[PDB]
Amino acid sequence: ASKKGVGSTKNGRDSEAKRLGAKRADGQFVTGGSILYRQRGTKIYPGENVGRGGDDTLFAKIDGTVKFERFGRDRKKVSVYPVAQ
RNA sequence: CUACAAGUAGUCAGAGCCCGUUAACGGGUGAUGGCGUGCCUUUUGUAGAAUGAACCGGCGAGUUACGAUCUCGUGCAAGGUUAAGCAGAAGAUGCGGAGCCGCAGCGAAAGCGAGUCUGAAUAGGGCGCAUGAGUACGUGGUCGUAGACCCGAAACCAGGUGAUCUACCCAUGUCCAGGGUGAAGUUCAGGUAACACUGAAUGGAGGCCCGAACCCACGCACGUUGAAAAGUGCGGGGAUGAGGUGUGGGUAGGGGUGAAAUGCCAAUCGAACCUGGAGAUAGCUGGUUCUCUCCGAAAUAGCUUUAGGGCUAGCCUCAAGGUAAGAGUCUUGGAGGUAGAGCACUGAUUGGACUAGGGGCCGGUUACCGAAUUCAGUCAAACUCCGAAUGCCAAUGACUUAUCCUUGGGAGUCAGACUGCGAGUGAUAAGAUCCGUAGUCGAAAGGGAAACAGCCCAGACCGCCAGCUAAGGUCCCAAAG
RNA sequence: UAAGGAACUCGGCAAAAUGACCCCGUAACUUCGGGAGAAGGGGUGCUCUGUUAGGGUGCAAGCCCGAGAGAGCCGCAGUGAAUAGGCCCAGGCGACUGUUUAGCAAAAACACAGGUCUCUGCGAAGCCGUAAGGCGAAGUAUAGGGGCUGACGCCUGCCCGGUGCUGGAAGGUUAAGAGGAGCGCUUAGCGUAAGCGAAGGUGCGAAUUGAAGCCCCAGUAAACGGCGGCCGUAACUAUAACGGUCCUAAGGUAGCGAAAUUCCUUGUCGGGUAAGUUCCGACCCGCACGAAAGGCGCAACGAUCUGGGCACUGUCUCAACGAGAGACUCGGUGAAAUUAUAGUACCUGUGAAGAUGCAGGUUACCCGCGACAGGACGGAAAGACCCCGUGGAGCUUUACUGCAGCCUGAUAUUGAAUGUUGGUAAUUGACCUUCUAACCCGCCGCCCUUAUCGGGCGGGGAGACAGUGUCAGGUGGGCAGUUUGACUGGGGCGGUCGCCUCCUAAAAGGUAACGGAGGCGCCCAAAGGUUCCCUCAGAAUGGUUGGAAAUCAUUCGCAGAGUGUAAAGGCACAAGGGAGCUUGACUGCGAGACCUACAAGUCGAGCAGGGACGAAAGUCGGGCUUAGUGAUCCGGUGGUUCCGCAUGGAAGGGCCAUCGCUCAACGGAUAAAAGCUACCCCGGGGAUAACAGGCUUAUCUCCCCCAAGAGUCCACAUCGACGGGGAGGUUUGGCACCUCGAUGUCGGCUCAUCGCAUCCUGGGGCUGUAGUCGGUCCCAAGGGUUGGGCUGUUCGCCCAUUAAAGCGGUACGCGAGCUGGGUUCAGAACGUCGUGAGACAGUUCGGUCCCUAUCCGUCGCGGGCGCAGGAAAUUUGAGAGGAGCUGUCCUUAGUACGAGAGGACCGGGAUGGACGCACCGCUGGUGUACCAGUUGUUCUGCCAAGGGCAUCGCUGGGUAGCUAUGUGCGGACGGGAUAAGUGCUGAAAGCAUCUAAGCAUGAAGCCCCCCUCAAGAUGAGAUUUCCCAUUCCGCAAGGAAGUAAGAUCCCUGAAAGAUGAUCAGGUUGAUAGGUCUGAGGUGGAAGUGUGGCGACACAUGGAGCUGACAGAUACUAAUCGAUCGAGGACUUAAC
RNA sequence: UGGUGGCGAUAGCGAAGAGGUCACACCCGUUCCCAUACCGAACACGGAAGUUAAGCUCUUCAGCGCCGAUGGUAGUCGGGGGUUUCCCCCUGUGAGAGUAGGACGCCGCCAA
RNA sequence: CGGGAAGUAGCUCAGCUUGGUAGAGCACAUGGUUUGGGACCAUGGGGUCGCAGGUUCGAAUCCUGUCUUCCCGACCA
RNA sequence: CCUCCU
Ligand SMILES: [K+]
Ligand SMILES: [K+]
Ligand SMILES: [K+]
Ligand SMILES: [K+]
Ligand SMILES: [K+]
Ligand SMILES: [K+]
Ligand SMILES: [K+]
Ligand SMILES: [K+]
Ligand SMILES: [K+]
Ligand SMILES: [K+]
Ligand SMILES: [K+]
Ligand SMILES: [K+]
Ligand SMILES: [K+]
Ligand SMILES: [K+]
Ligand SMILES: [K+]
Ligand SMILES: [K+]
Ligand SMILES: [K+]
Ligand SMILES: [K+]
Ligand SMILES: [K+]
Ligand SMILES: [K+]
Ligand SMILES: [K+]
Ligand SMILES: [K+]
Ligand SMILES: [K+]
Ligand SMILES: [Mg+2]
Ligand SMILES: [Mg+2]
Ligand SMILES: [Mg+2]
Ligand SMILES: [Mg+2]
Ligand SMILES: [Mg+2]
Ligand SMILES: [Mg+2]
Ligand SMILES: [Mg+2]
Ligand SMILES: [Mg+2]
Ligand SMILES: [Mg+2]
Ligand SMILES: [Mg+2]
Ligand SMILES: [Mg+2]
Ligand SMILES: [Mg+2]
Ligand SMILES: [Mg+2]
Ligand SMILES: [Mg+2]
Ligand SMILES: [Mg+2]
Ligand SMILES: [Mg+2]
Ligand SMILES: [Mg+2]
Ligand SMILES: [Mg+2]
Ligand SMILES: [Mg+2]
Ligand SMILES: [Mg+2]
Ligand SMILES: [Mg+2]
Ligand SMILES: [Mg+2]
Ligand SMILES: [Mg+2]
Ligand SMILES: [Mg+2]
Ligand SMILES: [Mg+2]
Ligand SMILES: [Mg+2]
Ligand SMILES: [Mg+2]
Ligand SMILES: [Mg+2]
Ligand SMILES: [Mg+2]
Ligand SMILES: [Mg+2]
Ligand SMILES: [Mg+2]
Ligand SMILES: [Mg+2]
Ligand SMILES: [Mg+2]
Ligand SMILES: [Mg+2]
Ligand SMILES: [Mg+2]
Ligand SMILES: [Mg+2]
Ligand SMILES: [Mg+2]
Ligand SMILES: [Mg+2]
Ligand SMILES: [Mg+2]
Ligand SMILES: [Mg+2]
Ligand SMILES: [Mg+2]
Ligand SMILES: [Mg+2]
Ligand SMILES: [Mg+2]
Ligand SMILES: [Mg+2]
Ligand SMILES: [Mg+2]
Ligand SMILES: [Mg+2]
Ligand SMILES: [Mg+2]
Ligand SMILES: [Mg+2]
Ligand SMILES: [Mg+2]
Ligand SMILES: [Mg+2]
Ligand SMILES: [Mg+2]
Ligand SMILES: [Mg+2]
Ligand SMILES: [Mg+2]
Ligand SMILES: [Mg+2]
Ligand SMILES: [Mg+2]
Ligand SMILES: [Mg+2]
Ligand SMILES: [Mg+2]
Ligand SMILES: [Mg+2]
Ligand SMILES: [Mg+2]
Ligand SMILES: [Mg+2]
Ligand SMILES: [Mg+2]
Ligand SMILES: [Mg+2]
Ligand SMILES: [Mg+2]
Ligand SMILES: [Mg+2]
Ligand SMILES: [Mg+2]
Ligand SMILES: [Mg+2]
Ligand SMILES: [Mg+2]
Ligand SMILES: [Mg+2]
Ligand SMILES: [Mg+2]
Ligand SMILES: [Mg+2]
Ligand SMILES: [Mg+2]
Ligand SMILES: [Mg+2]
Ligand SMILES: [Mg+2]
Ligand SMILES: [Mg+2]
Ligand SMILES: [Mg+2]
Ligand SMILES: [Mg+2]
Ligand SMILES: [Mg+2]
Ligand SMILES: [Mg+2]
Ligand SMILES: [Mg+2]
Ligand SMILES: [Mg+2]
Ligand SMILES: [Mg+2]
Ligand SMILES: [Mg+2]
Ligand SMILES: [Mg+2]
Ligand SMILES: [Mg+2]
Ligand SMILES: [Mg+2]
Ligand SMILES: [Mg+2]
Ligand SMILES: [Mg+2]
Ligand SMILES: [Mg+2]
Repeated sequence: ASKKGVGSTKNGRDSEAKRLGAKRADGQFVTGGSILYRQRGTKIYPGENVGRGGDDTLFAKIDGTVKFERFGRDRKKVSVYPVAQ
């Protein structure tokens, strides 16, 4: 039984998935430090009491409630507001 | 009971006949009717045209020791406990405190100590304390070291036994009916100056010829649970030789011997045989024995000289805790770029208008192509000016439901299958392959789809000669139009 | 064994033929021997002459051997039986006789004589052994060992670059051992401390010295090996003697060549054949010949291989008969493999995808006996193939690591002199030479001593060498232990392996494939930090050089740019551009998060220390973000309020910092690793390949749609592009679902059976159908469908036929049916590849084919019971099987048709081929209890006549029976209904219209007709005839007994037969034997006579003899017996 | 008017007008602080002769851009069916495009 | 079918690996030399690197595709 | 080194 020779692919590579995106929900309580969003670039901007890390990670600078919110016409931010106290 | 019957041999229904018991809504037999593809192993899936068992009987597989750890029990408890040994029934027990564990941790260590280490630090942080139980013994679960659940290699090494078979050799014997051919040499004759050379006779060479014994083994047939573990029959080859054969001897296994085939070395040879190391090792195959109950998987991820193995995680179970932390639905908020769609970007692309420019044809002209621009029009996994349904993450109560988490003991699983839906690979093939998602099978019997793991309906604790329905059905087989 | 004679087959395998002696005669070729038993022919008994000639023995007598003749005699035949070469032509291979895989290979393999290379000066080399001791060899270069080649003949070219071997040693490099310049630790002592530091001890240690080897220089190919491209060129073309150029150590000479080598390939041409994939001869595009792994020849030789002839034949056409051994029946004895239990049908389907057992149907009374193998994926053997195992073993090597051996140095044993030449002016190393006294002697004499051992003594030789010990370097598949990855739509081979980005990815996250695309293993001292300022691509227009595009100016300008680098996400309050100052490209950390099996990975506000920039606010722990990397162990370097084995130190460790991995197979097995196995083995797998099956149908085969064209015209007679749609499931595949505790695998043979897509024959439509022929389509599966050459072949080509030479399925139908050529083990060889061991759907020569049938199934044959009494016959036919083919000639008619050429339908008739049934009168075959001839020997005493054995001894005939090649006969003639087709009438639809109502016609096909079986046809049928209603038990229901008609046991047998069965008979009986008479067969008995010297001939006499054949005849045997076998249920209806 | 904010361009472009004592500009200088990879252009320091031409402020406008329903349609969760590369049905949900329409600014605080 | 290697002037070859320059021999052309050829001497010219696309400021050179011509492989069944 | 044919 004859078997035709076959070629090869020059593809077959991919990097590890980086588990990007939202890490806390709108309206969820977070502690200071909590990563809110992982991203390349600013898909979402740091709002009130939120920071942008060296790799564009958005994180809560205080304890409080996460609010994702429209930032002008085209953009989005995420903010953390203190609880009513 | 049985000669018109289609048989995993029963089971349920059932006359007839024959009986009469541990006296029971009894026993034997069984015309006929319905249903019904053994058991085990291994599998995605086995009635399997895969595996195992002729039958019956007996025998035949998680053990024990010493350590570790957990649960349970008991004694004592900030303590607990003795070992060897001595005495004593091979005993209990008494003595024996050496030793061991615990009561304090932190640090690599010096060391400090309810703290300590890091650090320049009264900082912060790590591990501890505060947040207190151990220890001795026993049973049980599991682990470790031992053959460690049982059976099974091919092999490896050590020490031996074999050349009464066979290989070659050594010493010493012996065998080979018959027939043929006619080398050298010699003689004689011829022959020449001598020799050459010629003829005839003689002579008896030879891994010479034909052919019995003997040895061999070329062809065919037969035989193939044989007359025979290599033969017989008919033919065949050698048959004075590198011959056959007897007796007595020699060479021995990491070795001999080989006119060389890895041949032969006692029916064994790519390394003999026997015993031992030895219960070698086997991530492999097979097997692993009483019952019922409660619960009940996986066939995945990651890493692996890894891919049919393993480990951690996932999923199961048991206990103790926490406890109500889980889940469904409604409501509310949010992240996100798929389906669709669109052309705003990138790329592809059709027609018209339009010409820069190029090409045929004279700085001049053409049915030849044309960039841009413009009008209209198509398309896209790696296009997006847009953008759902769902799914996901949460919050908030409400209505409902009972899960959920932690710690510890014990696993198994890492071959999956098909079906529907969304993709890739393929040829928009495969009962194909590879993901995603739901189901069923696996591990699920019952009804339907003739039969038919995976489809449709539906989850078997038992009994009933009750009833209602599901899918699918209602002329007869075959319940109901 | 008729006729034939290789047609058989892979192949003349097997068989047949040949065969003794004497004589004649005998070719090519040759190594002059051979070839040769070449070939091809002739003779062959017996009698007499004849106790021949002649010979041996002997005094003779005699005995023995014995040609060659002549004359006869007999037979079918005289080596009368048994035993006893077939031969020839040509080629390959090996020169030859030998040898070999005990037990699948006898060969082309091995050996061989011969050649050559090479080593070896004798304690030889080589080999065995640790050594002693040995072999070598009681040999000595004309000898011995090793490698290669393989008689003989002619020959044996080129390359020394590589590798090996040999020689060389000027230099380089290199060990132990010498050597000890320095340095460290320690501490007497000295120092307020810090430090310094004598001596000693101790730990390191540089220069220098140091052999062989290696590098290096040469040589060597009958050492290992190797021995080229491209382009141009001649006055026809073609080809290029000739030239150019690149490369090499050198480019393959002679010879041979489609080959044991040639893929393409059945090369081409010639020969041989009717036909030749093989064979021989040529040619040369030598895939991939080639000169001692020899080249080319070659007489002789071969159980060698190949091709062709003569002879010969049962090899075959195509089979028939006979003998014996089994088989079969009876008596005796009596295993085995296998086995889940089996009351064990068929079809189609289903299903783990190929069912006795499942479904639905169809069929089937119960039990055997002889037979056959289709199935039980039959038995046998835990598949040798293939894969897998971090399983083995054997083998290889420039795999790794070792070891033996060998070489080389140092040092000990080991001493004495002499010069010479290096540090050190007198002391120590190196070197050369000499000595003798160690050591050695496989030298001599003497002694122990009857001794080729050993020892002693004395000579001689050699000599501080050698040998040996220790240490060291080199060499070293000679030997040893091992390694030699995984993924993978089987494995190998190719590719890949970690990290980053995108898509696939189904709008969270995640998500596979040997899916689709790309990047990375860095870079930057600014391309980092901060402060301040800024805006890009491109276009248009103007303008020196200057263009399409340099720099300048204006205008337009969400970015069409840029962002170190891939991509994505981002970025114009810039994250893009510019400038100033800087080093936060910080140290200690770090609430809390993300990610996650772990190990790791990511983000982080904030705190402290000390800074950079900024007036300040503030920002800064590298870079727009996301790659740019690697665990542990081990080791190095720096630091250190740590440890420091009595103490002080130190050595060494710890801790912090940091360095060394294409550990890239990137979670890294080791510091250190490649191959072959067809000599292979074990554990496993249908988890995974090869055969067959299944799914699929790309490919394949077939059929269609559209209709552009072709066809003068004309798409559609015929063909049909571009495109489109299917069917089938015979191809190659894809997939990997059954089977690896075995599903034997190509072709052929034997036996078929099915489909129809039809090859022929039958029936038709259309035709570019005049006729005869055809083309094309439709119906049709009844029957039929050849023998050869070549090749293992399927296929194909060819020869010759034929009505035709169909295509497919059935596990590529059929190996428990056969074969075994091929494929597919072990041997050997060629080309080729490989350093090698070895390897090749390349080739070549050779190479073990097991099984007693249980079940179903198939073919035959019995027994049982049934079929409302028991019997004997004859039957109907539900139903089943069989058969089913076709040519040629004559005639119609040279008619129809046609210019002619040619030449029919339809219809008559005759006769064949192939096939089948029966049968032996005919022709033949066979004919083992028939007749005859004949050889040898042996027996019946001898002669004569006979018997036995030699294949039935052989040879010539042959009866019955059984038989084909022999004879006879068959498929005839028709009905019925139909297919395609043709219609008639006829409307729907005023017409038309084969159809809707109605009515026909019409195939080798369907149902009959013809032949056979058939009532288990459980639906058990019918007709005719026979027996006759018994007895006893019983309430009857039943039961028992003896019988009738009839049958059987037993017996004689054959027309029957494995056995049963069947049939003819069983005494008023011709059943068989015998007997008698015949037929046929043989061919002329014995005895006697006559003739002849005799072998023999003739007569008596178509005699004698004669299995199975015919008739007759109770002479013999079928004796006497016994056994079995009805008394007929009930109901209803008509009588 | 000026400053300074918040709100998705409904705020923007573009077009046509109107306005300036003060305020905001342009404007006029380079002695000084400071400045230009050259340039007092800009930045900086100073001034007030001029001017609303431009910026700025205020009107008007729907050409471009922006915002944008309702209905319908595509798609689709769930449930069924079929002639199954795909399609249909039913209770939900529901775009994009297109369009009606909106829109040439809305809301602060301070100073004058 | 799978894997390689080439492709540069008329012909044969370098250059490619390292991006910036198109070389070399023979041939060709012109002159000289010769009675005339040949040889010899002197002096010149000739591609845009197979084709297409890409990366780059820039491609014979780096990347891809394609075409042509060679070479190797196609094993176990 | 060569020197077309008659
Ligand atoms: K039953
Ligand atoms: K099996
Ligand atoms: K602390
Ligand atoms: K306790
Ligand atoms: K155990
Ligand atoms: K051996
Ligand atoms: K699925
Ligand atoms: K041999
Ligand atoms: K032949
Ligand atoms: K021969
Ligand atoms: K099965
Ligand atoms: K059978
Ligand atoms: K496959
Ligand atoms: K690895
Ligand atoms: K098969
Ligand atoms: K069709
Ligand atoms: K198998
Ligand atoms: K067989
Ligand atoms: K069989
Ligand atoms: K059976
Ligand atoms: K006859
Ligand atoms: K009957
Ligand atoms: K007579
Ligand atoms: Mg095949
Ligand atoms: Mg960074
Ligand atoms: Mg019946
Ligand atoms: Mg019955
Ligand atoms: Mg059935
Ligand atoms: Mg399976
Ligand atoms: Mg098994
Ligand atoms: Mg069994
Ligand atoms: Mg060993
Ligand atoms: Mg012995
Ligand atoms: Mg002996
Ligand atoms: Mg002889
Ligand atoms: Mg002989
Ligand atoms: Mg014999
Ligand atoms: Mg043996
Ligand atoms: Mg052991
Ligand atoms: Mg449960
Ligand atoms: Mg394994
Ligand atoms: Mg686990
Ligand atoms: Mg779409
Ligand atoms: Mg799966
Ligand atoms: Mg599948
Ligand atoms: Mg399972
Ligand atoms: Mg079920
Ligand atoms: Mg059922
Ligand atoms: Mg099951
Ligand atoms: Mg009913
Ligand atoms: Mg004959
Ligand atoms: Mg004859
Ligand atoms: Mg033949
Ligand atoms: Mg034949
Ligand atoms: Mg023969
Ligand atoms: Mg020979
Ligand atoms: Mg011989
Ligand atoms: Mg043998
Ligand atoms: Mg032998
Ligand atoms: Mg043999
Ligand atoms: Mg010796
Ligand atoms: Mg000797
Ligand atoms: Mg040889
Ligand atoms: Mg030879
Ligand atoms: Mg030579
Ligand atoms: Mg050769
Ligand atoms: Mg040679
Ligand atoms: Mg089943
Ligand atoms: Mg099926
Ligand atoms: Mg079936
Ligand atoms: Mg079975
Ligand atoms: Mg079997
Ligand atoms: Mg079986
Ligand atoms: Mg096996
Ligand atoms: Mg084998
Ligand atoms: Mg080895
Ligand atoms: Mg070992
Ligand atoms: Mg593998
Ligand atoms: Mg593969
Ligand atoms: Mg590879
Ligand atoms: Mg999703
Ligand atoms: Mg996602
Ligand atoms: Mg280690
Ligand atoms: Mg000390
Ligand atoms: Mg790895
Ligand atoms: Mg590893
Ligand atoms: Mg071999
Ligand atoms: Mg061998
Ligand atoms: Mg095996
Ligand atoms: Mg399978
Ligand atoms: Mg197959
Ligand atoms: Mg099968
Ligand atoms: Mg699969
Ligand atoms: Mg089996
Ligand atoms: Mg047909
Ligand atoms: Mg096939
Ligand atoms: Mg077959
Ligand atoms: Mg068979
Ligand atoms: Mg064979
Ligand atoms: Mg070679
Ligand atoms: Mg092979
Ligand atoms: Mg080959
Ligand atoms: Mg009938
Ligand atoms: Mg007769
Ligand atoms: Mg006859
Ligand atoms: Mg006589
Ligand atoms: Mg006798
Ligand atoms: Mg005798
Ligand atoms: Mg009857
Ligand atoms: Mg008689
Ligand atoms: Mg809308």
